[PDB]
Order: sequence, then C-alpha cells, then structure tokens
Amino acid sequence: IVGGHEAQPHSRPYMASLQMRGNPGSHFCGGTLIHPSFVLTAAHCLRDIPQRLVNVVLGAHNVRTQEPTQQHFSVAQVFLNNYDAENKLNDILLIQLSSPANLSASVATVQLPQQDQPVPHGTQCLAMGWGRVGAHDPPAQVLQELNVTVVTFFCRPHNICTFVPRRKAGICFGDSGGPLICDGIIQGIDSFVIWGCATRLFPDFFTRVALYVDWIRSTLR
Amino acid sequence: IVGGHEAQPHSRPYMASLQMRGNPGSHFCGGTLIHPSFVLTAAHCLRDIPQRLVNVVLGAHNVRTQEPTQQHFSVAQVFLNNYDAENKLNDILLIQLSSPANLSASVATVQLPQQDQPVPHGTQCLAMGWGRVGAHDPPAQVLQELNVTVVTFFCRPHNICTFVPRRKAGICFGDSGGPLICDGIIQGIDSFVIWGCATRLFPDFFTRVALYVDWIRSTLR
Amino acid sequence: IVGGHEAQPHSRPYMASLQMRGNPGSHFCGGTLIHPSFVLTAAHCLRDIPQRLVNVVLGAHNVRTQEPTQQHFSVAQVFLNNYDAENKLNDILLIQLSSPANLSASVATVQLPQQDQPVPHGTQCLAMGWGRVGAHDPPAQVLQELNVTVVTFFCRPHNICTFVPRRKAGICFGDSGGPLICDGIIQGIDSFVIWGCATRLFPDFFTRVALYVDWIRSTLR
Amino acid sequence: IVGGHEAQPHSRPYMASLQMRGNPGSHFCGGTLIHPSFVLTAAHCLRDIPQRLVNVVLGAHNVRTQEPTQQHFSVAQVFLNNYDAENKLNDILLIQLSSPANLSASVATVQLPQQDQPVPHGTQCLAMGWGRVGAHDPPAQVLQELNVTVVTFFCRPHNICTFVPRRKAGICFGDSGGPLICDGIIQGIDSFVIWGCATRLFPDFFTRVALYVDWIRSTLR
Ligand SMILES: *[C@@H]1O[C@H](CO[C@@H]2O[C@@H](C)[C@@H](O)[C@@H](O)[C@@H]2O)[C@@H](O)[C@H](O)[C@H]1NC(C)=O
Ligand SMILES: *[C@@H]1O[C@H](CO[C@@H]2O[C@@H](C)[C@@H](O)[C@@H](O)[C@@H]2O)[C@@H](O)[C@H](O)[C@H]1NC(C)=O
Ligand SMILES: *[C@@H]1O[C@H](CO[C@@H]2O[C@@H](C)[C@@H](O)[C@@H](O)[C@@H]2O)[C@@H](O)[C@H](O)[C@H]1NC(C)=O
Ligand SMILES: *[C@@H]1O[C@H](CO[C@@H]2O[C@@H](C)[C@@H](O)[C@@H](O)[C@@H]2O)[C@@H](O)[C@H](O)[C@H]1NC(C)=O
Repeated sequence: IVGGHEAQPHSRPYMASLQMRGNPGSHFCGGTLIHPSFVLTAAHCLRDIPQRLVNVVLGAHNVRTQEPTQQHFSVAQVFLNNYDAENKLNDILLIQLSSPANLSASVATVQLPQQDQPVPHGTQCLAMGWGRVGAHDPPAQVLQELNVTVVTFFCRPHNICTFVPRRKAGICFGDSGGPLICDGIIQGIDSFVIWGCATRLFPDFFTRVALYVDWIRSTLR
Repeated sequence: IVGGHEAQPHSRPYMASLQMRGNPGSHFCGGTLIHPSFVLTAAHCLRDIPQRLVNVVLGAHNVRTQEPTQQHFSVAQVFLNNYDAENKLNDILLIQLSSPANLSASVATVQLPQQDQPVPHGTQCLAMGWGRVGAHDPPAQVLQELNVTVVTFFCRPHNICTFVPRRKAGICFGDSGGPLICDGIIQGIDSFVIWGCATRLFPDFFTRVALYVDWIRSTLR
Repeated sequence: IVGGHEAQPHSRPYMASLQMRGNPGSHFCGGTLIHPSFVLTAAHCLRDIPQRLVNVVLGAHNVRTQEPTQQHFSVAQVFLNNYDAENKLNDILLIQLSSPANLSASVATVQLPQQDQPVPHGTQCLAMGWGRVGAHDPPAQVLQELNVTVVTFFCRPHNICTFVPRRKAGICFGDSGGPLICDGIIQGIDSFVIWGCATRLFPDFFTRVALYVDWIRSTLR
Repeated sequence: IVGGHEAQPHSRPYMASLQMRGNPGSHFCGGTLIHPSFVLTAAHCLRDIPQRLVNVVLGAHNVRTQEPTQQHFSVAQVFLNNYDAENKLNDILLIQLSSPANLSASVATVQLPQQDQPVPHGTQCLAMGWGRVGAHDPPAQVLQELNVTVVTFFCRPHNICTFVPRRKAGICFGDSGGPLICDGIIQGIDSFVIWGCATRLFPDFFTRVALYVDWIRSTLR
C-alpha cells in the first residue's frame, strides 16, 4: 500500500499473508479469511507457484517476525472461477486451508457481500496489505491500510476501481489478493494497477466480489 | 456541450461568442468577458483565423440570430503567453475588444481567481458553450451548460480536467475557449478533448486560468 | 504536412484545395480530382462549413496566390457514405463540381484502386497537402509532399495507417481530405491524427479508399 | 515468448536462467552471459528476491531438467546503474557469478554494443526466453525464440521497443532480463510489457543496452 498507514495491530483480523513454505515473511500476496478453513484471494497470486509451496500465515501484523498470534496453514485445495489472465477477469481464488484456523482474538472472519450487491462511486472503503510501500522501496514489515474511494472512471463494470485524488497513494505489489473493506464488508480483492503503483493517473482495480457470492457459497458447500 | 442543458437566457452574461466577421452566427469558439474591453479565450481558437476577421459577440443566448441583447466587437489586439501547440500548453489568449462593452443585464464581467489558486479534485463546476451537442447533429443555437467535476485522473497539473461520471457528457467542438465556472469564478478555459467528445474514458482538458492571473491583470492594466 | 518537402509544381495535378468562397487562399482541406466533375475528400472537411461557401481550387501550387493554372469550382453536390464522426469511420465525401474541370498538365484525374484492394504493410506511398508544416510556421503556401509507409501498428483495418519511422514527419491540419497515393493510385484520404501532428508516437490515419470503390464509381454514374 | 518458436538446443549459448537456489527449474528471469563471470539481466528481476537465493543456470535448453550441459552459479555480487522503478528506467543489472563459467560448446558469451550505438526502427532482432508462452499455457520448458522488429512507435528513446506486426506475439512473463539479439549483438534486455503479453497494441519494451556500455566495461574490469 503506497501512502497508506500502519493499521492497528490485529485491527483487521481477517487479513492473510500468502508466503512460501519454509521461508518465513516471504509474503507475496494478501488474502482474506472468509471461513475458518477458506482464504479468499486473487487467482493471479497462485500462478507462477505450485500449491504445495504455499503457506497461508494468519493473525500477523509484522509478517517478517515470529508473532505469537501467527497461525500457519498449507493448501489443501484451491478453486477458480474462469480466471481470464489476458483480460484480467475473474481474478478470484478460494484457498482451502490444510486445517481450520483457530478463530481467536487476532484471527477472525469477515462478511461477504450480497450477490450482485452494488458499490457505488464515492463509497469510502479501506484497502490494506503488506505490499510495497513505494515501487522503489523494500517491502512493508507491518500491515498498512488506506482509505480509498470507489470510482467509476477508467473502469470496467467487472471491477471495482478506487482512487486517492488528494495524494500519491494506492495499492502496490504485494497487495494482490488483499481485501477492499467497505462498511465492514469485503467488496473487492486487489487485482491490478495500471503501469505502476500510485501513478495518480489511474484508479487501482479490484475484483468485484459480489459477482461471485453464489459461487463462493456453493464452493464452501 | 454534450449531455448538457440549455442555460437560462442571459444567466451567463460573460459568455462571449467568437464569430467570423461578416458571417452572422459563425460561432467557432467561446470566450469570456473579464474586463469591459477584454475577452479571455484559448490561443488555439485563433490559430487558423486572422485577427481582423474575428467578430466577438457578447449578449447572446441564441447565436444563430441577431438578438437585441447582443453587442459585437472587432479585435483590437490579442495577447498570448508562451502557447505551445504541440504540447498544448498555455492555451490562453486575451482579446482586447475594439471598444468597451456596455455592461447591462446580458453583458457582464466575471471574476478571475487569484494567481496560483488551487482547484481540487471533486470541485463542482459549470461548463457551457455553443459547441456541438454531440457528433450526431449540429452545434448549439442556444447556450448549453453542463455541471462538471474537476478530476485529476489521467490528467496533468498544467491543466484542469473535468469529467462527468455517470453519462455521455462533456465539452465538444465549438466549446473551445469558453469558461469553466467554479463558484462563480472562471477557473478554466475549454482547451482540449482526447480522441473525441464525451469519450467517457478521458476527461476534458481546460487551461488552468489561476496560473496566468498576474499576467492577465498586468495586461489589463 | 510536417517534415515533408515542396512538391515540384503541378507534379500532382489531381491535388484539390478546398476553400471558403470569396475568401481566396482560405485553404482548409485537401481534395483529389478523380474525375472531371468529382473531387474525393474527407466528410469532416465539410461538417461545419456550408456547401455554398466552399470553393474547390484546382491547378494550384501556391494556394495563397492567384495562379493562371488554377480553376475554381463551386459545390454542386456532395455525397456521403454513412460518416460516423464519433468513431471516425467512413471519412469520405464526394464533391460534384458545378461544372467539369478542364483537364490539363496542371489538372488531371487519378485512378482509383479496385474494391477491397489491399494495401499491405511496408507499402510506400506519398502523402501531400498544404496543411500546417508543424503548428509552428503558418500553413504551407506551396504543395508539400512526404514519403510515408503503410503500417499495421496502432491501427484499424478500417483505416490505413502510415508512419514515418525516421524523422518527425506526418500529416497536419489542413492536410485532411488530401490523397495518400501508392503506385500512382489513390489508396487513402487524410482522415486524422492522434494528439497532434508528427507525434513520432502514433501512425497517421487515412480512409481506406478501396473500401468504397463501387459506391464511388456508381456515384460517378 | 508468445507466438515464438523453440530455439535449437544450445544455439543461443549466452542464455542464462535465473532460478531460485534449491528449487530446481524455478526459472523467474533470463540473463545473458557477457563475460565468463558476468551475466546481464534486468534490475527488476532481483527486486522481489534477495541475491543469496538466486541460482544462475548456464548451458540450458530445457530448464526444468537436470541437463548435462548446465552449469549452476551463485550470486557473488550485483551492480546497478541508477535503476528507476517508478519510471522503469535503467532496468539493467550486472551479476558477478561466484565462479567463471567454463566456456564450452553450450556455454558462450555474446558481444556488447558500442556505447550510444543506435538500433533503428525496422532493425530485425531475436528475442528469446523461457517465459510464459501463452496466458493459460505455462512458462516455457525449453528456450523459445521470436524474431521481432525494432519500433519507435509508442516508445521512448530510453528504451528499444519491438513489435511483431501481424501476429499475436511478443515477450511475456519470465522473459524479463533476457537479451534482445540484433546482428549477433545484445541490444536490449526485456524490461516491460504494457497491460499484458502480445496485446498486439503495445510494443514490448527492452532496456537499451548501448546506453550502459561504458558502465558495464568499467564494472567488469
Ligand atoms: C477511513 O476509513 C475508516 C474506516 O473505514 C470504515 O471502516 C472500514 C473497515 C470500511 O468498512 C469503510 O467502508 C468505513 O468507512 C473510517 O473510520 C474513516 O472515517 C476513514 N478516514 C478518513 C479520514 O477518510
Ligand atoms: C450544477 O451547478 C449549479 C451551478 O453551479 C454553481 O454555480 C456555478 C456557476 C459554479 O460557480 C459552480 O461551481 C456551482 O456549483 C448548481 O446550482 C447545482 O448544484 C449543480 N447541479 C447538480 C444537480 O449537480
Ligand atoms: C519517395 O517516393 C518517390 C515517389 O514515390 C513513388 O511515387 C509516388 C507518386 C508514389 O506512387 C509512391 O508510392 C512511390 O513509392 C520515389 O521516387 C523516391 O525515390 C522516394 N524517396 C525516398 C527517399 O523514399
Ligand atoms: C529471425 O532471425 C534469425 C536470426 O536472426 C539473425 O541473427 C540473430 C542472431 C540476430 O542477430 C538478428 O539480428 C539476425 O537477423 C534469422 O535466420 C531469420 O531469417 C529471421 N527471420 C526473418 C523474418 O527474417
């Protein structure tokens, strides 16, 4: 997250760090705990990488630290919904944890939107993540969050776009798969930026979760 | 103006219509009365037209008629400031009328902003003109106006960009030179569009008047 | 024509200069004599301007001067093939002169291609016209010509694109309606530029004449 | 490489495969052996990863396999030349191998350009790599090659751009750091693509090797 700020530690307990097994703090994407056993993330995060190498780390703040709150899981399975990499469509992935998370103080779930639920232009949401804090600066130890506004410009109905007009801010690399929080509900998943991070020229793109509620529910059976 | 609405007759008494001398109703550009003997417009409106052929019409609503409210002037002198046509910078030109306007109801001046005064993203403005009301039928007989919002997306600081979020709307051919009125002050001048009118993807560009306030005033003295 | 060079006088006898009647030298668009009574041009050239005020000048070289070689015609009739000004499609118009030109060394026709005849990438053509020589010097007096090559980049099959790979060159304002001749056949009509003239970043766009050949021939009755 | 073809085995012996140390066939970037101890790559290849985890494989063809031609190296040091991740500038990195390669039949160096040496629009080159070869097809097993043409359209001088005129083809993910070979000389390094691979809209961008010729020389010795 570029130009956002440090979240209160564990203030967003549904936050998941996707890392590589055996290399702690090797965060490469965010995810969102939607069920004790399912992390919701971006389909693009899981490409370039075999499942077995994946490590879902829950209840963290500082991912490159051995927090007592941290809980680790490996991937039992993953489900996709016609992800189009060329068009950057359906960039959504449900990861089934090896084991169910222990829903504690620093580890919680979040509500899904209603199927086809709208997020209007002007909606203020929170975007968070451990991603790059500026395209030329070493990653973020601590979870960062950023208030953004849903915009319709330079956007596709497929996605939800956000923008920070006032300042140089937005999602960056590492933020992929993270959640976009609007009124306590996850409305988006970090999908893509254009050209770069915080260009101040285009919105940041998020997968529109409401499109896939029915699928997610049926997938959780 | 695309997707705009007709202004109330003479509600915008500072609206000037640049016409071709000897051809009544030959509106090609808009302009703004800011001093009884000076019209402000875009440098680009007088690229391919010699000074002497310019007829500045004040007091209009329906420019395709000789309204009693009108007052016509020829051009005395024109002033510019480092206009760059390839980069589309400093698209500003001051036309000193052949004679002072006689301020009445239908003809009146507008105030200039202060030098380097800012116009933030989200600032609600008004655009107006007699440009094409679309690329599907002729330009506007009567003055059209459009409520727009200043945006900074896909924009450049030198310019003020606007955009109308919901619908197919924006400035078009013939609106070039007219004012961008924000809080009853002129903050911009219709300078350029990208590709076409009301692309719904690109914002409309305007010269940022606050940059040239000192030059303008200095010239008016 | 930016970065072009002056043509040898009357070495392109099918070059038409479109002007405002009564106002000599007022070249505003190009044309191409393809028949004694027919000038082929871009539909956008006569968008605003009424037919009555247009003056078709043939036999010119320096359009800004009276030349014994020139022949003026008025617009008898104009033909359109479904011009889409927003998509910039079918930018072609047939102007029927009020009287047949008198073909000479200085005034001759140019042949059309066959319907759907391709013009492959790499194809070397000539573009010419009296348009702006760069938006820095006031418009071409004498005919300017430029060596260009057809390209498929950043293009549309509906159009024919050209680019001058090694120099800041290209068609400019005033060249619209002019011819793109390849192998002494007219293959395009100067239709539009992207951003401005000679961007060195976008190919110039031309109406693909081979697309409207039957319509054309038939219109010639 | 998208729409490219399989290079003949060991026909491009200066090709390097940057992989994750301890992860056999974990190819993430290309490189070019320009000296027995130095591999040429893109600076963005070693952004995410730390150098103590980088495995530099020579003499390869199928990267997934344990081939008898492969020589594996470790990163001894790295060199940068003012890399700009914001603007994607100076995307060049010199890697010092822990040990010199044994210049054999399947492992050889490639010649460098002269400093400031031009590569004109129209120059035909070879781009090769083991990157993704199709958005839903994995990354290449075996070395892929593609003839591409150097273009100046939609480009900047800092970069060398290329395009394959009429075919969905070009570089792709995992092609980064690889070389652009023209007339048997390395002229570019795969830097970036715009939006995606083989959009057929934008050129692929390569680091312009000749700008850094002098820096690579002194750094080598
Ligand atoms: C920034 O957002 C803060 C939290 O946002 C609210 O809670 C998050 C989780 C979302 O559900 C979001 O939709 C809500 O607005 C707010 O307390 C705060 O008002 C915002 N900050 C400012 C100064 O804009
Ligand atoms: C549209 O704008 C109307 C007028 O705008 C106000 O006055 C103009 C001249 C400007 O100075 C502008 O900055 C002001 O907002 C408003 O009465 C109206 O609220 C706006 N309409 C809507 C429905 O958005
Ligand atoms: C430029 O082109 C000259 C003329 O081009 C040819 O003739 C014109 C009328 C067209 O029909 C065109 O398609 C033909 O290519 C050539 O004689 C000349 O050598 C060319 N010069 C360079 C420097 O390219
Ligand atoms: C594609 O390129 C093949 C080899 O390219 C030539 O040598 C390489 C190593 C480069 O240095 C390049 O500049 C040279 O052109 C050719 O054998 C093949 O003919 C090429 N294809 C085409 C369409 O000509």
